[PDB]
Amino acid sequence: QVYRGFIAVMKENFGFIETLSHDEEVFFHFSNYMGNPNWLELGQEVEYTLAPAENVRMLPKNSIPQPAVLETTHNGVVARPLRCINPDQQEYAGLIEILDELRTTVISQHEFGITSLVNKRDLLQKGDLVSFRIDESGRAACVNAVRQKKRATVDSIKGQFGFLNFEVEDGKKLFFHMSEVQGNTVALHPGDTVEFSVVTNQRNGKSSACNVLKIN
Amino acid sequence: FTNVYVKNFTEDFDDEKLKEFFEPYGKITSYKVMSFGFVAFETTEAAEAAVQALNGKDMGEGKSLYVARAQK
Repeated sequence: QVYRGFIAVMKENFGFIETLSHDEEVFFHFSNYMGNPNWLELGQEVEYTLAPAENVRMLPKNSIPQPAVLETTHNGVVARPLRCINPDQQEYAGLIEILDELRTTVISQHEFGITSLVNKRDLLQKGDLVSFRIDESGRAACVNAVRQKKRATVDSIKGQFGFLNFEVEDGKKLFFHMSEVQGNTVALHPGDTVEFSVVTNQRNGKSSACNVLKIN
Repeated sequence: FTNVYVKNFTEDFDDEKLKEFFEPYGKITSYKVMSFGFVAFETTEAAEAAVQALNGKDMGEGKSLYVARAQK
């Protein structure tokens, strides 16, 4: 009846709760949430009653005990992504693998969920090189993707999203949303230089992540 | 600051045996077994020295120690 978990997906009028074991997802409607939906974080600890969830209650931080995260930073490659970005697969949790130098022998595997990612909105597909730490359960923690940084100039702006002078698919300009800009800056103009990373959906097209304005 | 990963050891392998096995090669700042195991060295030369001296050590019971660095 009564469970506990973390917020994994937040959409328009609905969302999903990652279970306590990080191995399943529970759907819940915003009408059954006790509080403001806009004030709800990703990875937020919640307590919910099952019907399909109902009566979702937000919890204070560290209310759900979790394994301690070790200090050493490791490097790995993604094998399975989360089902939140890939509903095709059967397994829910993602998989990170530490490989040998020849990239052919598996040293160890480490599962990850929504609470394992530094950027909860980050798009981690198979083949991405990541930097992460390990918790006491063996799961991946502090997961961050290693991507080569690019830098171009802002070309245009249309509302809450614009384009850079970076050519990707069939000579197109790189898309970027204002939700990826750093600092507290409201001033972003065509001609400004930004340093960014290039993320790409393996089912469709490309985007850009974490772009900070470089103007000195 | 290069990590070394241990794999396929005996059942009496503890956190201390892992430290005793790898400390005569360099300064260790972090290590853990976790059911597989790893060691964090300060200098990268202490890591390359430990891999060449412990991969295939023979821990007994037909167990050969797999010691290797990670992909990059």
